[PDB]
Amino acid sequence: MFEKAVVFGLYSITPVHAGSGAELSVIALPIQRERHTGFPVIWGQSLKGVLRSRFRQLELDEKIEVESQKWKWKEKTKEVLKEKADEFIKKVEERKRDPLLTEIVFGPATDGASEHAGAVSVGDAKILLFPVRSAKGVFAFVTSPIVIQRLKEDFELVSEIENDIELKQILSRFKVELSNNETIAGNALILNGENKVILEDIVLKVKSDSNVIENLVEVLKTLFGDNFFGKPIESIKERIAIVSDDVFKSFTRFSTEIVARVRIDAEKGTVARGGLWYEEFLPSDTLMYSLIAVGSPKKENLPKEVDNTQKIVNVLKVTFNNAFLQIGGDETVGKGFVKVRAGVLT
Amino acid sequence: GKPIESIKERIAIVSDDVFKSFTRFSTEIVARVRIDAEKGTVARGGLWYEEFLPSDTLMYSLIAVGSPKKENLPKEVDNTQKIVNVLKVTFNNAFLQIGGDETVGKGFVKVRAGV
Amino acid sequence: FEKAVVFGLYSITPVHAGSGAELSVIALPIQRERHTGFPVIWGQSLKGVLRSRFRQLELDEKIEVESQKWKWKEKTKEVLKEKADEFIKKVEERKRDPLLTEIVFGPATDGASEHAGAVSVGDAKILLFPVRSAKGVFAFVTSPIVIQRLKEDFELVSEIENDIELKQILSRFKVELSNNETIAGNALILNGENKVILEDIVLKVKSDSNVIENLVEVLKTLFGDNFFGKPIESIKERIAIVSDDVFKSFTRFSTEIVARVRIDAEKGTVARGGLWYEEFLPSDTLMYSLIAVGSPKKENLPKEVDNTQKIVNVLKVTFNNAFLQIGGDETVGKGFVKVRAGVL
Amino acid sequence: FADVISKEFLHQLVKYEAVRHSIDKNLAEEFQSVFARGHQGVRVELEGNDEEINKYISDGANLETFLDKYEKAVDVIRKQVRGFLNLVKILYESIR
Amino acid sequence: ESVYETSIRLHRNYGVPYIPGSALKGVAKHYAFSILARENGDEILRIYESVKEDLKARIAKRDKIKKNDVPEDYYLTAAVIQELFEKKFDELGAIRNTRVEIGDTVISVGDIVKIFGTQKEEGSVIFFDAFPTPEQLKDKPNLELDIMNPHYQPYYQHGEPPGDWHSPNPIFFLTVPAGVEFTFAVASRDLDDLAEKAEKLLKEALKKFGVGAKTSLGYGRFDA
Amino acid sequence: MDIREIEQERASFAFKVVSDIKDKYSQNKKVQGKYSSYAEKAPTIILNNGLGATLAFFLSKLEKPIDDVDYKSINPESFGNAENIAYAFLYKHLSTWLAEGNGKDSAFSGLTNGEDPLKYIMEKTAIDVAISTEEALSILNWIKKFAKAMLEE
Amino acid sequence: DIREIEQERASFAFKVVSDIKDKYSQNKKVQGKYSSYAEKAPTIILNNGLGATLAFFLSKLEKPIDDVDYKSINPESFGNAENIAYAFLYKHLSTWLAEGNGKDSAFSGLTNGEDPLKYIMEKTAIDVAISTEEALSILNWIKKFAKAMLEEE
RNA sequence: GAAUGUAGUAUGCGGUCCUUGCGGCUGAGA
Repeated sequence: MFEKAVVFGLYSITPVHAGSGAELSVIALPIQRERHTGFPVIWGQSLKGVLRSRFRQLELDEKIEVESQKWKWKEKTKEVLKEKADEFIKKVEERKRDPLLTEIVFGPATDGASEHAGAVSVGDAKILLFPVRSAKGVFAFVTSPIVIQRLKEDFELVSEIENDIELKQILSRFKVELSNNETIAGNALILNGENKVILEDIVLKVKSDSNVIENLVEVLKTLFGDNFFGKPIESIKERIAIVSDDVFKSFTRFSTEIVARVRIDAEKGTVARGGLWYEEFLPSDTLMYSLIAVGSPKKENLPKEVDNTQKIVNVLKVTFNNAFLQIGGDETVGKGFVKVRAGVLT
Repeated sequence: GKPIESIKERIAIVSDDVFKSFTRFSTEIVARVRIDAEKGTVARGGLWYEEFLPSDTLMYSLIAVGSPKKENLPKEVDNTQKIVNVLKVTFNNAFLQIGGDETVGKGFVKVRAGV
Repeated sequence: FEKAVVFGLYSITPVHAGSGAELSVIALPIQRERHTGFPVIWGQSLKGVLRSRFRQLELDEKIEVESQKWKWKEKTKEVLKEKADEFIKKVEERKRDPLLTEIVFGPATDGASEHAGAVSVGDAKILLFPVRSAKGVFAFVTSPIVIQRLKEDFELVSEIENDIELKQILSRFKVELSNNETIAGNALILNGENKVILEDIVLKVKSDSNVIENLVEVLKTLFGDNFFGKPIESIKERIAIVSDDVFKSFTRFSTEIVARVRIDAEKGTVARGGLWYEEFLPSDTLMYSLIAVGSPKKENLPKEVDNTQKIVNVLKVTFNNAFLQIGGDETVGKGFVKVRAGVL
Repeated sequence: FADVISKEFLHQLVKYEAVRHSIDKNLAEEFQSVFARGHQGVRVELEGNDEEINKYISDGANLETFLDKYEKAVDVIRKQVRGFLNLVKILYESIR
Repeated sequence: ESVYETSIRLHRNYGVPYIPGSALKGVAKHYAFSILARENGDEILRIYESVKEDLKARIAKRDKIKKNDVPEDYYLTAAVIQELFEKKFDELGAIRNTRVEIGDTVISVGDIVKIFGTQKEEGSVIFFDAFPTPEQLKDKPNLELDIMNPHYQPYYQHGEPPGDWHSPNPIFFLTVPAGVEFTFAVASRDLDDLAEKAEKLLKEALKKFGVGAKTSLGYGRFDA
Repeated sequence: MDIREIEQERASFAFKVVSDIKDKYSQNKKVQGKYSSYAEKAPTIILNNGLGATLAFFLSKLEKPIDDVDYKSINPESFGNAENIAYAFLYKHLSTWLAEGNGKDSAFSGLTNGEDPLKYIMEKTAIDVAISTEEALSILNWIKKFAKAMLEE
Repeated sequence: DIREIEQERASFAFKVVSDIKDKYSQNKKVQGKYSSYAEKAPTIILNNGLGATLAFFLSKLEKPIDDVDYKSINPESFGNAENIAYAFLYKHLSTWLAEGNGKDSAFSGLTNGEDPLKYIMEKTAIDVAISTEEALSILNWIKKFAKAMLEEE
């Protein structure tokens, strides 16, 4: 039922707080995590909610370029609906319905829920590269074979959807095993004359193998090009460390930011009674990848420029490549901004 | 899509009460809410919690097959052995969606028919 | 997110951006990014002082909107005559924030769910770190990571403002310095030697004129021709760019460590355990933070604040060339900065 | 918490939740009082063929003291609180 | 704690001597305490016999036994005044009517506690640091040396008898010379009258009490 | 040996210790408020620094020499100031929960198997320290809830 | 299995503080001076650098520089209590920065081949900054354990 | 016997307030 799949790289430029209100814990406000592994995660319902909100805003403001041409939803509504189009745009003008392309791609409004569904199925954003502080260098981008196995298993989903062959051959040579006291890291972190690297508060002996990091690096180039979210990818290859699954789990659990927010009584000038609460934030420069699966638009009476999924894919790629979103909500305090870079596989 | 040997090291058989308790409480309960763009806050009463089966959950279902009703069927689907091979081949290594959260990336399951 | 304003913070006095969530060797640390260690001021703390300062100006009727005084009592009365006195009583008893503050920053904690604020105060990142030097007493130090993060900030405002012309100002910066190398002006390099001394290290000088000039131009565009009290050209020769880890070492070591005691009059000496250490951001440090402005979501807005542009100019005209208090130790003359409101 | 709660800290836990989720102290105290009074009368279905406990609940008597004498009071109180919250959820859905 | 076994408040950027605002606030508070004790010693002791007895017991526990030594002197008066201003600020409402003469104007106890703030209310006066005016930094030196010559150091430390032995070991500490001009500034937050009262009290404190080290030897004294 | 029985043991133990502190130090509200604030602050210290770091930090606020690290030998009533009493009581509760649970009779008998949790951090592996960290965070959450419920400041 | 460096830090600090407490239990002055020196050392390191602190420790020891091998120092061979405390502090710091908690331990030591004073003498500033962080951390642990279990003055 | 769709745990909140790096020491001995 799905013909094309487009990946969605996410690079946090500010701390990200995806709130998880379904937690029976009063110590802090935690970010949602995969319960069975503890890895940080952003649910598709949250990710789709910010995608649909951003896409609707662009269509309302007439900024989406379709087939290298501007899109006019108002004019297209007359071409699509003809009769009762003026009645329909009143609902959108009253914020009761969403513009045409938004309803085609993500789905109709709550009132018109039973009319049809959307064209895309926003996946779940999972961890790919975690930033932890290191003794040598400012910090390091960390991953693990479990994350790598998850990424390779994700390409099987795309390969099966598009009936491709080279997609599953991308990581077919990835057989990386790591002891608890071993790691594979670049030369920007290795302590001089020791073959050791100190991530956070752990000393890890450096393994002697360069193919694992090299093939991993070029995989990101396939999905994100050479421009690694504004910086050359070779500049960050030297600071990528591969740690064991258990060691990576410790980094995900405890190295996330914890901030002690507070409110102060204006009259007294000190902290108000009972006004003290702490939150947990995903660290900045955290790389997460989603997987958007898009099928044919269920709703009929649609313009030729959005005929098939391939036509729909180019709309998402153009309007979202190298774009900044706000996932999770702490917007008023400048938290949640993330760079987004889409792109289909080979 | 994973090596079989990498799985053999991660089975943990527990007691029935422990296993029963885990399935009740170790599943992901996801809070959900709808936001109105008019104010930017949440809408009153638009808050609820839904529970999801965790990923990496190996389910299994027995598929019972019988000889189809004789209604001048094609020559390739006469007996049961032919009507099971088509089902197994067309569904092995498939990827279909279950449940009512397809649009938010929930439901995709990899199927492995027993050959 | 229609328009974004960049706020520049320059510490006249040491700033103790309190963290209060950790313990260290030198007690009372400052809030820093965990994975990097660079000193930052989180948006929530920075927003609070801005909101608090805004309240006093409005409550004392000092805000100049469109070059006109803002009489909030009549403005609220005209806008909300249905409950003009009811709302006034709420802010008279300090249970609610005044009219303008709720529009700009957001409603008070009492009316949390009425709407959302029109301002997204970003975190304040380190831009220039003053580091002691042999010649050129203290050098403004920057790192490739900082400018790279600054470049992404310019990309964000460019996307918000839909102005590509501002997205290529610093795009011509790409430097790969080793630990022992640096890019510094002539005022820091020792005479007759291609080496510099930055408070603990001897760094060989790497020669490339455009890198400092590009950065110097960026600040000139960002904060005008007055660098918080001195011409930029007077400080262009004092800027030094050091390696990534060298900058990290400086911020983790060169921060002010102040010893404070409590003297009990009974004895005349330091009390039993009445001494503690407080970590401060060094004086003459530069920190920037974008102030994103969205559409004001309050119902029945006045015509003077209806759109984001009218909000932006009010914010600039009220938070430029002003002095604020950041962090604790307010009464002992600490945490005072001079703020500059700049637009790309 | 209804699964893991006991009669000793019933009042303290309820008071904490009320003062946390209320608007002021008087509303929290009223919620604590009404929850404490109402949740006493709730019929329970134990695994054993026990109707005496329901008979004690049906009137309002030394059942509270009898609960201390009773050998499975923890299950009784847990079922009581869970049923009271279930019925109040029904009522809240009905009004809303 | 420096390698030289001594130090001096030098600015991290320009290396000039300065007086931190915390020191100014502390010396102002302690001079207010001393003036209050001298002016109304026994009165507040009568008003606050309970806390003074508690303080005497605390001193008794710390200092050997001294069960009822507790000399009711200016030291204990200052101690109980500080305890009132630090942990029992609420009890100061009774004595808020009292006024103490500083310079020419009078200052209430409530005014003082509002100036310096408490554990539950922030102070209403900002105490800025003091810096030397740069005009004189070129003509006369802003830094100079001083001498510490501790004869009979073993007598003071190891308990040896005094007399004409224990050859002294001298060490030196840096200090700004006399006559150096400084600039002070205090800013209020609610009432400017509070700012001017704090300015007068701080001026008197620097005139009489003095700030910095060796305040008991005449060091750190200022004049108009 | 399910989750809910562990939660029952946590609730019972936290209520017991908070009630003991409330009854023993009912008159002085300063120590009660200090204990409540220290409890509400403790788990975040553990998250930011670690169980060993916060355990040592608690041990450093005793204003009296300690012969050897041991929670049983502590006696918070000896100290005079409310701060030291509160720190000693919090450390004693944390260590006794991590070393004995709710007693040997209860279902949960602790993790360190009678050893001082500081010693357990000292000589055990990182995985065990992480598990003890999670247990300490959970018990501290329960203690904070009960202290906010009962203790007055 | 892996062991966090914080565990090695705590183990080393407890070992050295317990060793000085047991060896000089009668010497109250030695314990008090060592506690004061341990609490004052990190500030000196921050103000003047690690190498200056290490040399200043030897200045009071009256031993000359450039012959500084910590293995060749008998800290008990000094008559004065201040000299004893300074020798103990210098030996502990140098041992941590040169060997860590032992070769078999998780932390094998930063310098690992010579005395940390010589390391600061003839090595780049990034390595001395790493050593300064390590020294500050171990000094914090030692100060905590000394303030807890060692008699003050 | 056969015969889901639509949905951002978000909105508002300053790790602040109170704390003198103080205490003691002959640039002197012939």
